[PDB]
Amino acid sequence: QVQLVQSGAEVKNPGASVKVSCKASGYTFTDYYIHWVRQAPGQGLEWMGWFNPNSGGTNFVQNFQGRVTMTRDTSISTAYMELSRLRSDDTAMYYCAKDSAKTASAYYGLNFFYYGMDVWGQGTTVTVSS
Amino acid sequence: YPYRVCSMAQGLDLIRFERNIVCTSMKPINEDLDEGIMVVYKRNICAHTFKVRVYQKVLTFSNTEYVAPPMWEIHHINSHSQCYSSYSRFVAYHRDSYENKTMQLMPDDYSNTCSTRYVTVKDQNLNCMVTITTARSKYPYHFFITSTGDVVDISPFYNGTNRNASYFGENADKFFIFPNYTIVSDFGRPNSALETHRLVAFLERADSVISWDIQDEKNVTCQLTFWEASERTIRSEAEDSYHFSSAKMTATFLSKKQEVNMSDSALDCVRDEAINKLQQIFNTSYNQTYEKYGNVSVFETTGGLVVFWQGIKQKSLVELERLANESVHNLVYAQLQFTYDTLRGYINRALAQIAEAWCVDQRRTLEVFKELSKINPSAILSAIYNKPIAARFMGDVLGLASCVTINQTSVKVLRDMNVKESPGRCYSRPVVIFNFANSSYVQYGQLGEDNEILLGNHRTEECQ
Amino acid sequence: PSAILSAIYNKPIAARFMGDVLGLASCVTINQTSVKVLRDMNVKESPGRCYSRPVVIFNFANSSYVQYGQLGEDNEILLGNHRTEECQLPSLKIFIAGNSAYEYVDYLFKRMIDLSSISTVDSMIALDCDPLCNTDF
Amino acid sequence: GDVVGVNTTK
Amino acid sequence: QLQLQESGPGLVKPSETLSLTCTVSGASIDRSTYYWGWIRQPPGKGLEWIANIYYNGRAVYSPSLKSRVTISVDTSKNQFSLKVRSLTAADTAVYYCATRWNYFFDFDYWGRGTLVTV
Amino acid sequence: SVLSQPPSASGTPGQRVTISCSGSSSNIGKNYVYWYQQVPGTAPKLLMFKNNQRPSGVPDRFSGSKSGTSASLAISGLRSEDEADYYCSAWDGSLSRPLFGGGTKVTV
Amino acid sequence: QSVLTQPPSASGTPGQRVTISCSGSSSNIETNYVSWYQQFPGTAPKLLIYRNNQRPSGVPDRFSGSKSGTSASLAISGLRSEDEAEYYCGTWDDNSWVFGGGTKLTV
Ligand SMILES: *[C@@H]1O[C@H](CO)[C@@H](O[C@@H]2O[C@H](CO)[C@@H](O[C@@H]3O[C@H](CO)[C@@H](O)[C@H](O)[C@@H]3O)[C@H](O)[C@H]2NC(C)=O)[C@H](O)[C@H]1NC(C)=O
Ligand SMILES: *[C@@H]1O[C@H](CO)[C@@H](O[C@@H]2O[C@H](CO)[C@@H](O)[C@H](O)[C@H]2NC(C)=O)[C@H](O)[C@H]1NC(C)=O
Ligand SMILES: *[C@@H]1O[C@H](CO)[C@@H](O[C@@H]2O[C@H](CO)[C@@H](O)[C@H](O)[C@H]2NC(C)=O)[C@H](O)[C@H]1NC(C)=O
Ligand SMILES: *[C@@H]1O[C@H](CO)[C@@H](O)[C@H](O)[C@H]1NC(C)=O
Ligand SMILES: *[C@@H]1O[C@H](CO)[C@@H](O)[C@H](O)[C@H]1NC(C)=O
Ligand SMILES: *[C@@H]1O[C@H](CO)[C@@H](O)[C@H](O)[C@H]1NC(C)=O
Ligand SMILES: *[C@@H]1O[C@H](CO)[C@@H](O)[C@H](O)[C@H]1NC(C)=O
Ligand SMILES: *[C@@H]1O[C@H](CO)[C@@H](O)[C@H](O)[C@H]1NC(C)=O
Repeated sequence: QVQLVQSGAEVKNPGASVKVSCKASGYTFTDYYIHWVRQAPGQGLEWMGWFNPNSGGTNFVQNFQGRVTMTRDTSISTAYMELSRLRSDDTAMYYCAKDSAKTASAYYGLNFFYYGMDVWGQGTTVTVSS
Repeated sequence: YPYRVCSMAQGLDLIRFERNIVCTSMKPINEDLDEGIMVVYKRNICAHTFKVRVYQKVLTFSNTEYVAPPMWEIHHINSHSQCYSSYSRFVAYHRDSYENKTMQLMPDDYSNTCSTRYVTVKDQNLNCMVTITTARSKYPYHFFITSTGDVVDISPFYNGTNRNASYFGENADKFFIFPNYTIVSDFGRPNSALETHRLVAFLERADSVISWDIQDEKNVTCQLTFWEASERTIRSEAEDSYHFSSAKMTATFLSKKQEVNMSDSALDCVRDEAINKLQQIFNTSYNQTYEKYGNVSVFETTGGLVVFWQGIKQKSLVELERLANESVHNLVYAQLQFTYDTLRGYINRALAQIAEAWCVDQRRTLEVFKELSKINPSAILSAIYNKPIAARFMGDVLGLASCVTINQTSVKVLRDMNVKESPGRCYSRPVVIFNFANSSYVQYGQLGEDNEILLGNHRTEECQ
Repeated sequence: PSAILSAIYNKPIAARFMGDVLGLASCVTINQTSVKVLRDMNVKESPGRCYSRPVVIFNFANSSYVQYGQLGEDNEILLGNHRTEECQLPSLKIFIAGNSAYEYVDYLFKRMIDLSSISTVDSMIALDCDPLCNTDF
Repeated sequence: GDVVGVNTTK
Repeated sequence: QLQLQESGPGLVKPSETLSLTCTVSGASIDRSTYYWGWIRQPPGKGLEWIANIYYNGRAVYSPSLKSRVTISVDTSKNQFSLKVRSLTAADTAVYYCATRWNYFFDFDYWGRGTLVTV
Repeated sequence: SVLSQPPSASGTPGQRVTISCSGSSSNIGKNYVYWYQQVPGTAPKLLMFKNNQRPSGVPDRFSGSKSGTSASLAISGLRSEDEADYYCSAWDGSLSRPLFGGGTKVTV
Repeated sequence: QSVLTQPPSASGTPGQRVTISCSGSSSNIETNYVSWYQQFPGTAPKLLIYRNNQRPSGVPDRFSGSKSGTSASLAISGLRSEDEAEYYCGTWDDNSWVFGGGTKLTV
């Protein structure tokens, strides 16, 4: 089945960087856009941004635009999101999700559009404390 | 419509009718439609055409054996525009000769705008001949067919270092690529301006040597052909669809709301052109009264078209009036703008419905064209494409034909349309005597329509 | 009449010409895997006459008696008097059934033809490709 | 001799 | 995509014959493939070309190894084989199957080295 | 722009409960509304895609509806596993962004 | 066979220009085209220069081939840590192929 696996719990210090991994299975990793979503403990979902595994394209909210580095490995079919400049409010659960939007058509590469995050990752708990 | 003889391209240029007109009526009467400029490109189906050279020697004993000149003789032809007076396999010469002298190539005046030909002995025995002619290759460019009908299983873009991204299927021992090869501009000139070509490829056929200049695919081939630009385009947005309509067009386009990456390599040969076309339409039509809304968005239509879109929004009525020339006055202008926008949206919705009204009529006329193309395919295809097109009926397909212009003054129409060879049968159209260009053998054909000359089995009927 | 009525009503309709009227016809689906197209379109029973469209062997559903009809358009199988014409050699016809096209050269089956090798007429866009030029031959 | 047809839906 | 994989034995006695076979994938050994050759490389030393064979069986051997090396081709199975005879400890080497694929190139496509220990 | 939905909902087994989601002229006004479940301590799960279509493995209890710039999810039969957080999401074209709702906690 | 003479090792600092020679003979390296292969330890050789002074697509401009009479040369400009490899000069002698001794390079 289509499945996404995410790294385990991580504890850091304010000012560090966390590289969360997202491994794809059961589907072609580079054929669908990846969403990165966050939820604070006891708070609703917050959409961090989107990543294109086929071209490396990435867009994030202004709160994460300058602090998120996106890398990929198609051989491992694994994406990596590195969040730098950690703060006390960055402790949260991070999810990687698969969109129904494809990264390319039969002839041309396609731009991002939202068609629903049908498949979700297991989540990763990132704790930040002094 | 000059007097011409149109012959079918060996069964190669096939075309057929298909029910490819699909009508989908938009349901919502939503009236906040976008306005903008649109340019539409179509996928390029036409074959890439490139010039090739065909080197041959001719042995006559009328059997007319054709043979491949030796590669050193090919180099002589390409460098000096000269050919040696002998061929060896044991040895043969021009009639009653033994000289093995060099010979200067001269134009064959019997040759046309295709297969321009050069010979050493103008005898229209042994002769040496060089034909320069077209060749076509369709995507994927893994083989090409020359106008003389020879098929070569080599990519026209295989440059000797990219067989992973190209194809080579001919005999390896008979293929030779030459960097910086020097060829003369005109073989028929005693002294011509030599020209260097980056990579020239040669292939030794059985009866020929075929040469072509290898070029860069991405630099010479473009998979998108510009169809048409619409200046007044309206667009209605659904939950997962953009629907484009134009008042001057009878066709509406439908696409998903996801856009195409404009920085994609497949758009490299049309990006700047399309962008400048959009910019030109703005400058000449909307620079003063409108403003650009958003950037250029590229969409892929459900039918396969590629759309470059520039949204435009008209300036406020205050600005329009100032170009043509307090809170309560701001409210008055806000009410004027609201009224104007409401009625303009009503107009745009009406225009979109009018544009959608054409689809059923176009589909039914397509079926009419398909039915009529069995009787006169040339006339129907000429009406569709708005250009003189000759076609032949081939069952469920049509074959495109190419027309050779004849003398135009040798056309003599016979006075007696009765078939003398068979009493009771009469010709449907009058018989014509005509002559081909630079030729004298009188030919007998039948008069067609639009000055066309028909050949083959004459159309006959009962003498009613 | 069938093509015209299908265009008018926007649905597959079979009709027959009956002078000043048309008769609507009803279609029976056949096996769909028993359709064998004959290779020789020349009328062996009468030299000089050739079939207009290729002859088909087919079988009705739940049935085994082989039937001989003629291939029509839109996968239709024709029955009755076969359409014939004069064998105007040279000949080169291409007949489409299913996702496949059959070349007949001189009223004899030559080869299969990929449908992708045949362009479709586009009336909305109407962009044409130039054919191979001729050289007074 | 014969050659074999191919299915279609509509 | 000229995949090229060797199928040689890892351990061989210092006697009789070493048989190596190279299989082609993604293409075929046909009239448009130039030559298909074998190269040895003793561990820690330089390369050494052994022999070439064409699609029609026309083969050329190195002057030193011509007597002790046979080469054959099987276009039906898209393979070609080296047989090395009268083996010695000095025949211990990595063996690479290689070929000429592009026109300008000489040895552009290499296989995966089969270490043979004699 | 934001998506507004009630913070919590309540009911009893066999009852019907409805979650509402409000948008704007953009987002819900012109786009589909995707409904995600989330059981506490687990990852979110897509309940409803497009307006009212539903994936495999989702019970028929959950019926989605769209009207203007508003959406609703009706849970009928409200079983003991239906207590969870429910989020509505929509594509905002003005922001060019997926927008989530505030989340409605069905407690049953 | 007539093995082409080639230095057994060469070295340079990062950013330095390194030269690798290949002597050969008039009948082998002066007439036929010279190719250069770059092989990293434990991996099959990779074509680096195919003709006398022509680079395959994707071989950096840092590498240049040349010929002078019989002596062929490779030069690596702006040497990098990932240039530590064995470079082999190879060409035909008489309907037969011969490689060089292989210059192992150390940065
Ligand atoms: C007529 O005269 C010409 C020269 O005046 C003769 O041409 C020569 O033909 C020989 C072969 O018969 C060519 O040798 C070839 O050389 C190439 C390399 O250039 C090599 O690849 C071939 O295998 C072959 O050895 C020779 O080059 C050529 N002379 C030139 C090009 O100047 C021709 O043979 C004479 N023919 C008769 C019937 O007397
Ligand atoms: C559209 O395609 C272009 C390339 O054609 C993508 O540009 C890449 O963007 C990533 C992320 O910034 C860079 O790391 C790459 O170097 C870029 N490639 C090139 C060739 O410039 C662009 O991101 C694509 N857009 C989307 C939305 O996927
Ligand atoms: C032969 O053709 C190939 C393409 O098939 C050329 O490779 C391209 O070269 C240009 C210029 O260096 C690069 O920008 C492209 O990225 C290359 N593409 C590929 C797919 O290799 C090659 O340069 C050509 N060779 C010669 C000698 O002209
Ligand atoms: C062809 O000419 C160009 C320009 O002089 C040159 O760079 C190139 O090296 C030449 N070809 C070969 C194979 O050397
Ligand atoms: C239109 O005008 C703009 C500047 O306003 C210019 O950049 C663009 O090139 C022009 N387009 C033309 C002249 O086609
Ligand atoms: C249009 O392009 C500009 C850069 O030229 C960019 O800043 C802007 O955000 C783009 N438009 C939209 C709607 O994002
Ligand atoms: C065309 O016909 C005219 C009139 O007969 C004749 O004078 C002329 O030479 C012809 N041109 C050719 C055959 O090229
Ligand atoms: C249809 O034809 C196939 C293939 O000949 C045959 O196996 C099958 O039984 C037929 N079905 C009928 C006659 O109902």
